[PDB]
Formats: sequence, structure tokens, C-alpha cells
Amino acid sequence: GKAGKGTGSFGKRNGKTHFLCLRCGKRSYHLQKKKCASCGYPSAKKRRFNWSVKAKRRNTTGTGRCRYIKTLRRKLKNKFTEGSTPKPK
Amino acid sequence: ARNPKCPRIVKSCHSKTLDKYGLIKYPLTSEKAMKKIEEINTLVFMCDKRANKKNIKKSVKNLFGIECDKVNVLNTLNGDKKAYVRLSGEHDALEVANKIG
Amino acid sequence: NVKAYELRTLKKKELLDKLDELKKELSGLRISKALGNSAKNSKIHGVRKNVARVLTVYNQKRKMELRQLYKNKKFKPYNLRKKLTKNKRLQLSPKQKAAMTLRQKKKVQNFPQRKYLVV
Amino acid sequence: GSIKRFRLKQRLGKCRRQNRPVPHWYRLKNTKRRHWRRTKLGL
RNA sequence: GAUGUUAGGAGGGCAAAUCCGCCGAAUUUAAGCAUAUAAUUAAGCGGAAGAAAAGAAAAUAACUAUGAUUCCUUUAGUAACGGCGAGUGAACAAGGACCAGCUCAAACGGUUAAUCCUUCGUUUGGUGCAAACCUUUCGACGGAAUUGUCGUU
RNA sequence: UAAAGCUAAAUAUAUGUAGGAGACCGAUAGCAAACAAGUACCGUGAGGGAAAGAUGAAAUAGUACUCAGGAAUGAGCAAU
RNA sequence: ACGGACCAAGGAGUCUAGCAAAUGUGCAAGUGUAUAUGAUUCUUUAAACAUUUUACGCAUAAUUAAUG
RNA sequence: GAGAACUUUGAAGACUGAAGUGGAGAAGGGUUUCUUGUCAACUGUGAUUGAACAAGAGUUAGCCGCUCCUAAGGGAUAGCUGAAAAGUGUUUAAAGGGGUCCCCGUCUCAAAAGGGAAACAGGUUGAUAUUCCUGUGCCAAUAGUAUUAUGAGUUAGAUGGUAACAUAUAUAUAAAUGAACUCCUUUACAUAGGCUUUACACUCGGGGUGCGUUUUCUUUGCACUUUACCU
RNA sequence: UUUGUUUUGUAGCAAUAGUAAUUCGUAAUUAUCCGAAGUGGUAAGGACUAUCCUUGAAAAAAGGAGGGAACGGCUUUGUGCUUUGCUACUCUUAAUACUUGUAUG
RNA sequence: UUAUCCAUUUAUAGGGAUGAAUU
Ligand SMILES: [Mg+2]
Ligand SMILES: [Mg+2]
Ligand SMILES: [Mg+2]
Ligand SMILES: [Mg+2]
Ligand SMILES: [Mg+2]
Ligand SMILES: [Mg+2]
Ligand SMILES: [Mg+2]
Ligand SMILES: [Mg+2]
Ligand SMILES: [Mg+2]
Ligand SMILES: [Mg+2]
Ligand SMILES: [Mg+2]
Ligand SMILES: [Mg+2]
Ligand SMILES: [Mg+2]
Ligand SMILES: [Mg+2]
Ligand SMILES: [Mg+2]
Ligand SMILES: [Mg+2]
Ligand SMILES: [Mg+2]
Ligand SMILES: [Mg+2]
Ligand SMILES: [Mg+2]
Ligand SMILES: [Mg+2]
Ligand SMILES: [Mg+2]
Ligand SMILES: [Mg+2]
Ligand SMILES: [Mg+2]
Ligand SMILES: [Mg+2]
Ligand SMILES: [Mg+2]
Ligand SMILES: [Mg+2]
Ligand SMILES: [Mg+2]
Ligand SMILES: [Mg+2]
Ligand SMILES: [Mg+2]
Ligand SMILES: [Mg+2]
Ligand SMILES: [Mg+2]
Ligand SMILES: [Mg+2]
Ligand SMILES: [Mg+2]
Ligand SMILES: [Mg+2]
Ligand SMILES: [Mg+2]
Ligand SMILES: [Mg+2]
Ligand SMILES: [Mg+2]
Ligand SMILES: [Zn+2]
Repeated sequence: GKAGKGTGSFGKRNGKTHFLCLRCGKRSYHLQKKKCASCGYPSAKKRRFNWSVKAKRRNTTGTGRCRYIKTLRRKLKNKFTEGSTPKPK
Repeated sequence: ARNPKCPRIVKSCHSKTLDKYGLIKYPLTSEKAMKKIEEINTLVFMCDKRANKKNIKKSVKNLFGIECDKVNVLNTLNGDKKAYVRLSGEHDALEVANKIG
Repeated sequence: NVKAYELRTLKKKELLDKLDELKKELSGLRISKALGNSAKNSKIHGVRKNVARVLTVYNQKRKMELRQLYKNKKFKPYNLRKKLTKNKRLQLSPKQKAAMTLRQKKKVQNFPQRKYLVV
Repeated sequence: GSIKRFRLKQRLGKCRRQNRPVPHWYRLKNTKRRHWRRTKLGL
């Protein structure tokens, strides 16, 4: 058998089992299953595990600009009332 | 039927949705485009990825005295749209090209 | 190269007109850039900035008018509402928190935590 | 193949853009280069 | 009881170190191993806060009695549990840190819900350049409430 | 005085941000990461996961010029 | 018999808990000021000092299943 | 060109031999395509070559697909389970459409080889072509009112044909009353065997063109003689 | 309206396009494009025949039929309905004009 | 039999004596 378990078999390897995945962008969206291996896309959750500490660290809050959270930070310190500018001149 | 005492959100800001300026980004030169301009009275424009054929036509109408017979479009692999715009027989693409600059 | 303080006085229509002109100018610049040119390639940035400024001014004006329109009247559009952390919003007003039962209030009135210098 | 999803096409374009080398003038004021034949995008 | 893109609202997700529930092992130790041990641990799932939880005695004591919780020092490696093997293992007192109490239900008030809320308002103030807040008392029109709100202890 | 409830303080923090520290580590150490590091790259995937700091005081001194070279480079009576 | 091509760097009885004897030191029928308080203590000060104008540990007594 | 066994051109000699290192596509790849450069490394020899490096440039559709339908199936709605996470999918549901109140009715995803509105020919680029251009078509839409023309029917709904059935040829066969509610049919179907018909392909004979052989022989050998959808 | 004869047409598309020529010029003209048939290699269709304890998808969409609901227009009067008078009407394509969001991809 | 459980359909007439079929 030319299609043996090694090299012969690697030749028949065509067709993604996982695609890119809306939400995570990590090619872990199992097409056939319609579920992300990394996020659990359809399930309204992120799918993260305390047994995968490295994984957790590589995906936590601080990774990725924090668009709004960052902006909010320091506001507490300022304690400025909402909707107020500083005095002109 | 809805009867809201106050509207949830009121984006009083000037519309973000792309107008003619921003829809149509710039004319394309390039030997191909030049050829098109010469031989077939078709003007080539780089345009917003999210512009529709109708929209592009409208923009063209607004931006220049041009009338368009047909507009073919494609998405470039630089993340921009290329619109091939064939002008009606009443107009001379070359003259309009000149006008545009 | 128009700056903010000159634009605050101008009517909204005029501002809009200005903005359109600026946009047109920008378009021209872009076109020039696209063609084999490098003459006014650095002028465009300034124009863009100006446009942005104009937009900001107009937006502010719009906001102000909106605010004026929706003065008081209990409920307000969520944008005009005092945007604050969700938790804070949820949280009871200080007054509400304070509000004690009548008996408790009476008690408080009667025997407050007095100062009693001990010598 | 020769029939891609729009998103995929966009991604490809982005990758291509990334590929191009440092504009030389900066050097006077890359390690992430890629080759289509040696490192796959795994899209 | 359904139903409504009715009017006004709320929940969902992310983040966990401390925190609170659940759910839940095994490696391991016993020179084997099965009870035990690991461990009421890890993982799993759910939920909070700047702390959480606990908390105002159906408490301990047997004293000349102490007096909500929590935490520290201690009791104490003690009582006890444990193929009484390996191992495990508190509590009361005592010294502190800090100290804070309370309100529902039930009893009573019918010469009368004395309550409460939505919406629309009305007019004195105080700040701020504005934006806004901050308070003040006063009635409407609705409802909720007698299957029980509020006052009294 | 059970079978209803609330309640600050002391107490805990290996998470996040912001400060301040060390009889700590000194680029095979210290976080995996002093550097475009959770980056490149590998794995279908869950995941795994690096290497890589230092010219000089000053490149606003980064090698001018000449000769030999196809060029790289080399050499100089030349040069910072 | 096994390990070792070579070189450079890294590379292995440590740290804590309680017990022990050894020895040093202080005090000694006592000893250790535990938490915690107090200060004219505050770069060092997370230490040093102080201990309220019969706390507890171990020891001073043993023994018994035990009331004792 | 500094430099050539492996760059290019010509001339030989050869192979691949229509089950092809030829054309097209799918999966996968992702700018590898193309032009101008071009050689630090790579291109296991060289290399001036390159799928390398650099700068640009390139992918145009109502008709080709996806887009719509359902299939094996999947994700969910109601429930019901379960501490939850999840596991099930009418098991005791008040589960949007069609007609003028009745009559139906889980939703949604799942085929770039199943089903399916409609496109062909020539030409053109450095690189795209059923997609651009020229030409010819086809399909689906096309609100209301008012004019117009086009023809029907009536003076409320044609005719022929014994019958099988046929008939509107107006620029264009447009028009042959029809609601509710039904019943069909198309979609829509295995494999094998031969037989037939068409099509392309190949060939043969002749005429017509050009080329090839010619010491000798050959009315000769080869090439071209084409015709698309649509009506 | 039917019969006889002739000339056309690669049935329109269509020759203006191709292909093979021949020239002339620095793109244009010209001439060619057609008379017979066989092989059955492909592909499709047709009518059939055989095999099965195997009988060989569904729906979207479309069509046909049964069925017979409803029924011209305008004007006037009374409370969509009824009565009275008059005769171009009901269709249907295509075109056009006008409002309504800008009514072809 | 009312709890419960099972089945049946559009939850379609209370029990006995090879056309069409609807407003
Ligand atoms: Mg295997
Ligand atoms: Mg699969
Ligand atoms: Mg397109
Ligand atoms: Mg693909
Ligand atoms: Mg490869
Ligand atoms: Mg949550
Ligand atoms: Mg359990
Ligand atoms: Mg063991
Ligand atoms: Mg052992
Ligand atoms: Mg856990
Ligand atoms: Mg929280
Ligand atoms: Mg609490
Ligand atoms: Mg304790
Ligand atoms: Mg002890
Ligand atoms: Mg235990
Ligand atoms: Mg509590
Ligand atoms: Mg390191
Ligand atoms: Mg050995
Ligand atoms: Mg050896
Ligand atoms: Mg070794
Ligand atoms: Mg060493
Ligand atoms: Mg000693
Ligand atoms: Mg080679
Ligand atoms: Mg051969
Ligand atoms: Mg051979
Ligand atoms: Mg080839
Ligand atoms: Mg190439
Ligand atoms: Mg080589
Ligand atoms: Mg090249
Ligand atoms: Mg490249
Ligand atoms: Mg099609
Ligand atoms: Mg559907
Ligand atoms: Mg199915
Ligand atoms: Mg499921
Ligand atoms: Mg689908
Ligand atoms: Mg198909
Ligand atoms: Mg011709
Ligand atoms: Zn994901």
C-alpha cells in the first residue's frame, strides 16, 4: 500500500478541519462541528481552563489595547464629575 | 406599534457613513488604466471596499459632469476596490480625464 | 489652516459648507498623489487636520443643541444621560442609602453620638 | 483555491502587505518576513 | 392566565489573587493494600465584593461565672479520632486587635391605608464659564395595596 | 430562645493598576519574555513556544579620497 | 564491564516546621515580653527602644484508666 | 555578459506519444501571475536563470459559480432533565404564512459534483476574460393613475377539428373570465445488455488555394477549405 | 387561393467574422471557403429487454386540471349597500407622462 | 374513577338500528 500511514498518508491531507473563527480569529473553528476549540464560539462563554495557565495568560484582559477599559483608567483618580470641561483661558 | 417618549440613542454627530468624498478614493493611472481611458472610454477609480455599484455611480455623477453606462468593480488584494467605469457615448473619457487633472 | 476659536461663531450651515470645500480639496490632493506627483503631497495632512477640527466643532455644536432640547424631563436619550460605570448607575443614590426607617430616624434625633470630653 | 471567501481574501491581502520590507528611509531615523513556499499561513 | 417591536426598566459576557456555593478525584503515605491518607485538596461548574463570608446566642460555662461575629497570641499537637497503624485533630476559657447594633413576623391602631409607586408638573434655593448637579414642598391624574402597606414594641 | 432578615470595624489578597524596596538576579541568571515576546516558528487541534542586550564621549565623527578590481573587497604616500 | 570526541559556561544534602544531643551566650526557680500597645520612632526605621501609674509556653512534682 | 554544459536564439539530433511534464478545473496553496530591474544569501555543480530579492502592476459578470431549495445530517425554539455545564427535540406549547374570520404551519443552517431564471461567437492584454470590446441574444423583474397604439371578447368570459388534438405569427403567438378549496404532474432518479438515431472525432474520393519532394519516380505528400448560441 | 418553371440564400445569425492565400502601401484591395461517402472511437437521446428477499432521494419552484366565488363603466338620490337613466366596455402586450424615497440588474 | 401511566389524531359526529361527491 502506497497510501501507508506515513508519507503516503500525508499526501491525502487536504481540507481544513478548523477555520479562522469569528471572535478569536484563531484558526480553531472546527467547520464540521461548528465549534471553536479555543473559545467555544457558539456557547455564550470564552472556554478557559485553570489547568491551562499559559493559555489563560496568553488571552487575558491585558492582551490587546483595552480600547475602552484603558481610557476609563485614571478617571477614578481624577474623580472629575461626568460632563465637565476645565475652566477656559 | 412603538411609541417611545424618548429615543434610545440619538447620534447627533455628522453622519459617519461614507459620502462621495471617501467613497471614491482616487483615479487610477497605470498603463492598463491609461489604455482603457484611451481606447474604450472607461475611467478606472480606486474606491472604498464597501461601496456598491449604484453608490459608486452616484459618486461619479456628483464628483464630475460624467454619466456612466456601466460600472464593473473588483476587490484589489490591497484591500481597496477598483471600479471600471464605462461612460455613455455622449462623453469623452479623455476630456473628462483631462478635466479631473 | 483654520483653527477652532474662529469656527465657534460661524453658523452651522456655513460650517458645513466649509467642511465640504475642505473635503473637495482633500480629494484633489489625493488625486494628485495618485498621479506621478510629489509637489503638494505634504499639504494634505494639514488639510485633513483642518477638516477633523471642523467636524469636531460641528459635532460639539450638535451636542449642545441636543442637550438644550432635552433639558430635564425625567428620561433622556442614553447618550445625553450621565454616562458612568454601569455598577455606579445601578447603585442607589446616597440619599436613598441614607434613608432610615421612621423609628430609627426618631431614635437618631433623640440620642445622637454626642461629644463627651472626659477629664 | 481560485474561489475564496471575501474575509479570507482580505486576510491574504493583509498578509501580503505585512510581507513587504521596511521602507528604507526609516532606517535613517524585518524579522517577521515570510515566504509563500516555506512558512504557511495556516489559515 | 396568555399576548404585545406597548411605557419604563433589569438579567446574559469578560476578569479571580483574596472571597462564597456547589461538584469532585487520583498520584501519594501507610515501606504491599482494601479502611484510612492525599483531601472535605486539583480540575469542573456557578456566583460576589473592595474586601467577601461570618454576625447580635435555641452561645459557653458549672465560675465569685462569661456575653454577636471576625482575626491574631494561645489552648494544642491537647481532648478526641484512627487495619488505635500510617497518620489526623478541634473547642471552652485566658491575652489582645476591633468593638455596634438591630427589623421584620407575630401583640396593638378601623371615628376609616395613617402607606407606596408611575407619569405630568409647579417654585424657592446652592454651586459651575458652560455641561450638569445638588437639595426644598406641593398637588393633580392614574394605579399597587383589605390575600395587609404604614405607625406602635 | 431554632425553624425570617440585615449590619461597619479588625482579617485576606500569586489578579489588575499605581507607588516605594531589597545583605535579591546580572543576559545559559532574573518572568517564557532587558530586544518589533507570548513574538517568530512548530502542532488539524487542545496546545507547545524560542533565540536574540553592550561601537564611541560624540555618528550633528558610520569610513571621504586615490589605486587595483566585473563586483565584492583589498591596499594606500590617504582618513574620522 | 558501563559513562566519557573536545572545549566553555551552567550543574547536585538545600530551606522551613517541630524534636535532639553537642557547644556558645544571657538570665536562672525561673525564664521567654506572644500577640498587642507606647513613643519627642519614622531616608536607613519592615529596627531599635519601651512594656502599661496573676496573659500563655516550657520548667518548679510525680503518679494513676480513673473520682483523684 | 566579468565569467556560460545547465540564461536566450538559431540549427541539428531526441524524448513526452493523447491513460502526455498537453489543455481545463476541484481541494490545498496565496501573490507563486506580469513587466522592469536584478544577484548578499538561496536556487545541494555553475548561473547572467529563477517559483530568490526590489519596484511597481495585475483578478472587471443580470447570464460562469456561490447567493435559493432540500439530503444524509447539524445548531437551536417549547418542554423536560441536570448543582450547573450540558443531554435530549412534541414526550402534557396559547410555536409565521395563505385566502376573505377560516385554512394551513417548529425555526435555522447543511451540496462551488444533487435540484436550479437566463450567453454565445469573434477580437483584445505584459498579466483578466462565456466577466473587457464589437456584434448578436436570452432571463427575471417593471407601483398607481392617466394617455396612447396592439389585437381579443361583448353589443358574464373565442373558435376549428369525427377524433388524437389544433388555433392569437400583433416589432413581440401578448390575450382563450376564473376566487376558496382539492387532485395530480413536472422537478424526479438503479444497474446490465444490445439495437437504433444524431453529434463530434477520424478517414476516403474530387474540386480550389499555398507550401514540400523531384539523379530517378510520383495527375504527387502535407497544410487550409470554418460556421456558434439564439429564431 | 392551388399547380408548372427559373433564379437566389452557406435559412436568418453570416460574412462584415475566422483560416489559408495573394498583393499594394507605410492600413487597404482582390480571389478561396464545397460537391460526393465511409469508419464507429466518444457523447447524448430513443424505443426496448433483463436482474433484485437490492425496486434505485427530497424539497424549493413551476405547470395542468377539477371546482364555480365574484363580476361591465359613468351620473343622481337615500342609508359599502339599494333604487333610477345612459352606452363604449372587460382584457391584454408595448410605449409614454406624471406623483410617491432616487422605479433595471 | 379523579391520582397516575400508556396509546391515538387536525385531539373532529353521545349511544343503538381505479368517476364525482366542497362554498
Ligand atoms: Mg497511526
Ligand atoms: Mg472532519
Ligand atoms: Mg464581481
Ligand atoms: Mg480553498
Ligand atoms: Mg510545502
Ligand atoms: Mg455572569
Ligand atoms: Mg460528593
Ligand atoms: Mg503505598
Ligand atoms: Mg514504596
Ligand atoms: Mg478548584
Ligand atoms: Mg464583581
Ligand atoms: Mg456582608
Ligand atoms: Mg483559635
Ligand atoms: Mg504544650
Ligand atoms: Mg483530614
Ligand atoms: Mg448576612
Ligand atoms: Mg533568559
Ligand atoms: Mg549499568
Ligand atoms: Mg561511548
Ligand atoms: Mg557527554
Ligand atoms: Mg562551572
Ligand atoms: Mg543546649
Ligand atoms: Mg540544477
Ligand atoms: Mg517516442
Ligand atoms: Mg518510451
Ligand atoms: Mg504546462
Ligand atoms: Mg514568473
Ligand atoms: Mg549553486
Ligand atoms: Mg523576471
Ligand atoms: Mg518575492
Ligand atoms: Mg448559472
Ligand atoms: Mg427557507
Ligand atoms: Mg434532515
Ligand atoms: Mg443538541
Ligand atoms: Mg442553505
Ligand atoms: Mg449543481
Ligand atoms: Mg471576409
Ligand atoms: Zn473562537
